[PDB]
This record gives sequence, structure tokens and C-alpha cells, in this order.
Amino acid sequence: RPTFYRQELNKTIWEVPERYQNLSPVGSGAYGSVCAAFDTKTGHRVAVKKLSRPFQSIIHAKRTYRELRLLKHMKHENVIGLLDVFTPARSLEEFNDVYLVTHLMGADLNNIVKLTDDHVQFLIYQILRGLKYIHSADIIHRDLKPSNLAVNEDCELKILDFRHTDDEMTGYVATRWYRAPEIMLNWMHYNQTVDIWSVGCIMAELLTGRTLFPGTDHIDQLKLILRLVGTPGAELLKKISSESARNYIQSLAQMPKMNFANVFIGANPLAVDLLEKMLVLDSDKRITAAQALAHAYFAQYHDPDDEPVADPYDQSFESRDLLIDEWKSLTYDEVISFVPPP
Ligand SMILES: Cc1ccc(OCC(=O)N2CC[NH+](C)CC2)cc1
Ligand SMILES: Cc1ccc(OCC(=O)N2CC[NH+](C)CC2)cc1
Ligand SMILES: [Cl-]
Ligand SMILES: [Cl-]
Ligand SMILES: [Cl-]
Ligand SMILES: [Cl-]
Repeated sequence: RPTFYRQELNKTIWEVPERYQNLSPVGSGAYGSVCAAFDTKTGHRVAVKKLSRPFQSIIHAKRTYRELRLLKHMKHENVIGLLDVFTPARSLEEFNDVYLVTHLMGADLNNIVKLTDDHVQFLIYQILRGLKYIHSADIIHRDLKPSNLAVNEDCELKILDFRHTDDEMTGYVATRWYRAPEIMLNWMHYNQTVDIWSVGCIMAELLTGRTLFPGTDHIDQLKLILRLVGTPGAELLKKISSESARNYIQSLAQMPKMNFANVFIGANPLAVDLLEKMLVLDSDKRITAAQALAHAYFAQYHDPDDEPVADPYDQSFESRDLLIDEWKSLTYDEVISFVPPP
């Protein structure tokens, strides 16, 4: 066990191993607080997050366990990984606080977004390489958007930030602009094809410099989507499971899918083709991450021997009913069993 030292930064007590020096606040919120630091053991600049109220309810305790399980599993060049996890507690009985450590990330895609076609190829390639890995473990990201994609000075990219309130999704908000239409109004339960819809929205924005579907509310956004990709046809309508969805969509005048070469004027024809394959209304028919990596748009970067899959991820805990102290003990076990990367 390392020696810990204490300090107060912006009215919060931080107790961390001596290896972490020069802590300085970088943000806070309902989730907790985050500090940048220098890790003297690895020489990396790091982000240290202290969770707030990690075991305040059953929902909160299960969410703390879920985050730690997901971060401990991720081991891929284009996905955030866990450098360390610690608690100052010496026993389960005095266990209360959890701290998570990752590489300190600089810019996100929001800040970067002059993007040439070569830049778009490399950025979207890396997103899809990371998504092939995530999806191979049967993990769904569910919230892909530019602020959740970190990028360094050499255009290298990592996916991060794997529930949002109803108020957070209301109105003219980027928190909703990248969501697939089948989940935006809860017509359907999540499945991994929703992440490919988000990639299409992000890729379009990198090519044009503009949000693809900047709706002022859920209904406005659906109308923007259906104008581009068309109203549902006979084949898809037959498959729609929600009755209130069926009835509302049938109230809209029918519209054909637009010509994407006239929407994305001047773009690489291979980029237009890939966008037509991601932005399909019927989610069954969307291209997958593994299929997209082999599309000719990525000819300069595709290497089928260097696009790895993930170890299996057991999420049977998601359907388990446990008490707060049982979720807390499971979390404690995962803290003390952590093994750092080489
Ligand atoms: C060391 C570390 C580990 C995991 C982290 O997760 C990001 C996070 O907590 N949030 C980012 C997105 N905000 C909406 C809420 C806060 C952050 C730092
Ligand atoms: C056959 C082909 C290959 C790559 C392409 O990328 C777009 C491009 O190079 N442009 C530069 C000139 N701008 C006016 C529009 C964007 C476009 C066509
Ligand atoms: Cl130490
Ligand atoms: Cl990382
Ligand atoms: Cl503690
Ligand atoms: Cl597992």
C-alpha cells in the first residue's frame, strides 16, 4: 500500500498516493470532480477523478460498479483505458471513496471541428476501429458525439465517456443531435447499430463544418432526418414494433430519400457512398463497423491484421438485483484486484 497525502482543492478533500503530484482542478459537476496531475511513476500527465456520492443509492452504487467494470475492460489504442484506481480505505468497512486515473486528454473533436478529406478518412477510420473492438464485446456506447472523441496534435483519436435526464435532451441541444431516430423517441430498445448512426452524423459534420440534424426539439429533428433519408417504406413499416410510433409516422406526408451527391456538394464520391450506407433509416440494413473498415474510402489505412477484437465481457450483473452494500463489496473487490498496464 502506498503512502497517501491530503489536500483541499476547491472545497473538496483529495487523498491520493504520493506518486501523483501538482494536482490542479480542471472541472466538476454532479458526477464528481477532476484534477490534472503529474504521475511520477510513469511520467504521464494524468486526469484524476474523485467520484461524488458513489454509493448513495442502489442506482448510484450499481452505476459506480458499471463504470469501473467497463473502464477496466478497455484495452485498445482508440479507446480510453484505465491507468489506475485507488481508495485510501484500508478495509471494506471503512470504504467510502473511489478515484479513477486516465491519460490526460487535450482537445476533443468539437474544438478541431480546416478538415481536408485526408483528415476525415483518418479520423473516421479510428472511430470505426475502436467501435469494432467495443461492439465485439457486445458493448454499446450509446452517446457518441464530438465532445466524447479526444484528438491529439497528430490527429490520433480515442473514444471516451461511455443516464441523461429528460431535461438534458430537451430543445436545441447537441446532446440529442447525434442520436438515432429509433432511440430518440424510444420506439425501440438500444442495439449496437445506433452507434453507426452517430458516426454518420459526425462524419457529415467533419465534411461540411455544420451539424447534420440540428433540431430545435424531438419532432423538428425527426422531420429533418426524414427529409434526408425518406419516410419509412412498406418493408420497414412492417417491422416497426411500437404502435404509437406507427400511428404518428403514418400522419406525415411521404417523402423520397434525397440525392446525397447534391447534399454533400464537392465531397469524395467514396465518402458519399459510405454516408449512404451508415445513414439508413432501417437499422437492420445499416453497415456494421467491421464491414465499414473494408470500404474503399479507407484504402490508405485499412489493415485487417491490425484491427483487433476484444476479450469477452460478462455483463450478467446488469439483470441482477442486489443491495447497496452488495454492490459496494463488488466494487471494492474490483478496486483491490486492479493490475496496471505494463
Ligand atoms: C479520470 C477520469 C475517468 C473517467 C472520466 O469520465 C468522464 C466524466 O466523468 N465526465 C465527462 C462527461 N461529463 C458530461 C461528466 C463528467 C473522467 C475522468
Ligand atoms: C474524386 C474526389 C476525390 C476526393 C475528393 O475530396 C474532396 C476534395 O478534394 N475537394 C477539394 C476541392 N473543394 C472545392 C471540394 C473538396 C473529391 C473528389
Ligand atoms: Cl506513491
Ligand atoms: Cl488511454
Ligand atoms: Cl475511503
Ligand atoms: Cl468479463
